[PDB]
Amino acid sequence: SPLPWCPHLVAVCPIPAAGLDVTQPCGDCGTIQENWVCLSCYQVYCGRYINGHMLQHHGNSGHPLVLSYIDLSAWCYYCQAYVHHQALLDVKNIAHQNKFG
Ligand SMILES: O=C(O)Cc1nc2ccccc2s1
Ligand SMILES: [Zn+2]
Ligand SMILES: [Zn+2]
Ligand SMILES: [Zn+2]
Repeated sequence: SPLPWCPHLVAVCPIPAAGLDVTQPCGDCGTIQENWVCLSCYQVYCGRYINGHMLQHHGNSGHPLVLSYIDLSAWCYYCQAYVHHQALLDVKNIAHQNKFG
């Protein structure tokens, strides 16, 4: 199981009314692969196995929680764990609808 809570959920911000684009490329390198969306500022950056731009974004912003456009899991960089909680349901559901129809 993911953690059912973490102390950084307070930093999850409202979903833009434009919604989410799960095909959006990395804002730095432009890769289509292994992207995440930041649940604070909604910038999109690639995962550790591509060029690590989301980890970089965490480092330079301190934003805690990011959502995978592969599997809709949410990672907290501070807790170094996956987290699931009702505060993430709306954003996960919006991503699921955009990804899968
Ligand atoms: O790729 C990323 O930037 C986010 C993630 N970092 C890790 C590190 C270890 C285990 C799972 C994850 S998910
Ligand atoms: Zn990148
Ligand atoms: Zn951010
Ligand atoms: Zn956390």
